Amino acid sequence: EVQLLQSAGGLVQPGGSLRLSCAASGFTVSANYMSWVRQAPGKGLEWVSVIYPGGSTFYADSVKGRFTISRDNSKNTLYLQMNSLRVEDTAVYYCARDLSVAGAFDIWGQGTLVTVSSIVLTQSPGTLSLSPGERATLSCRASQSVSSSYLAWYQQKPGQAPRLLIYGASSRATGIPDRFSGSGSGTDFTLTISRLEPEDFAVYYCQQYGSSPYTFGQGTKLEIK
Amino acid sequence: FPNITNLCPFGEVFNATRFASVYAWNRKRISNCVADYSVLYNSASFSTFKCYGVSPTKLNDLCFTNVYADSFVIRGDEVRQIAPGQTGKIADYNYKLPDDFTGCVIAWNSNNLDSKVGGNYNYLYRLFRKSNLKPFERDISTEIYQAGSTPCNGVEGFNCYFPLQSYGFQPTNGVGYQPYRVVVLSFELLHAPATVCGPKK
Ligand SMILES: *[C@@H]1O[C@H](CO)[C@@H](O)[C@H](O)[C@H]1NC(C)=O
Repeated sequence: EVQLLQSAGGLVQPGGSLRLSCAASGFTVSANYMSWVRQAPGKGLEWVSVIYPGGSTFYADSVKGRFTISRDNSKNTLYLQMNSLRVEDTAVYYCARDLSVAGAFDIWGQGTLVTVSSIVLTQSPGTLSLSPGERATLSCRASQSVSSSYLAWYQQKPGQAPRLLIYGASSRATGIPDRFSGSGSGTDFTLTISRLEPEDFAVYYCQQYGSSPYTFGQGTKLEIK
Repeated sequence: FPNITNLCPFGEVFNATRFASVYAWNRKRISNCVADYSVLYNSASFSTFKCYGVSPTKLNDLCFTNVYADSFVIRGDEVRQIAPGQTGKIADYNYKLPDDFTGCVIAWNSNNLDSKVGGNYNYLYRLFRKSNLKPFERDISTEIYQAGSTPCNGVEGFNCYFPLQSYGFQPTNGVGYQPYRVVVLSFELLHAPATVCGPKK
């Protein structure tokens, strides 16, 4: 029963100082990769920071220097200090462990919301409103044509945290039903859901890793005609 | 010095046949011979001859006590992490450069010589460790890195993961996904009388 709890639901004054918190529930933070990602509501997800075992820090390309992530083994925490914050920085700040090669972001946190004052990866199909009883196709193309197994898929849920469906586009994660399939190579990948169930109508994202800062898809939502 | 002691085996380092992967980096000490470096800067096949230390022109006027050649097969744009002080997935749990790595670093270009239509699965690289490696050190012990607090007696499962992952190489564009070959020539400063000077008169 791995759990990742967060507590950052507080409004911030202009140029204010905040401190987020991600805990652990059984796995030591000193032996596994950790990552902070931004949900960016109204658009696709994006990357913020990565901490390796050891304690070398990697930050995103858009932001340089100002972000300050810190690791505390004494209290088993993955703190992130938000310094003076500017406009258009309101989003969710998910945190998750990283096993990029073998399982990408298997478990996530819960989420939060921070307010303000007062590789080219694209995914083709779109909404594709359908009905239960058949299959569907979702296509995720890339501009760099990552070779074999550096792309994964995620599933959102209204109000919940993102989940893992398939890692490396070859094998699904544990607990995933056998109704999810994936294939493709070279430039684009295809994913298919067979025998649509009511607990399946959710937004699907395709993410790339093992390269320059990680990028997610814009977002494919499924709806009933 | 006499007329010629012997030709250095240094050419074999550049143009051998079988190379070791990054997890098990191989070394070769160059014994007493007359230094042959004039054939390096004159070759057009080299494109990453950037190195900090002595001048890249007064190579024949050097008398370093002992020289080592280290070889590994790190791939693509991951090469640039080899520098006087860096951190990353390669220079954290693998080949690490100190601030006194006097010498040079050389990169190659990959082709069909080191590739397979089916693919390459005999190349491994460290991905999980617990601390940063000291300079010029290796850690070869691969059972479990113990991500979680649960016992990891040798059963594959949750919180007990393998620390080695195989490279995946396929014929692609090749900008950053080809089996590049990187060697490092490392010099010493003073522990014994100099033996590898390269004058002739
Ligand atoms: C290897 O290649 C180099 C340069 O391409 C060449 O000078 C040399 O003769 C070749 N053979 C050996 C045994 O080094």
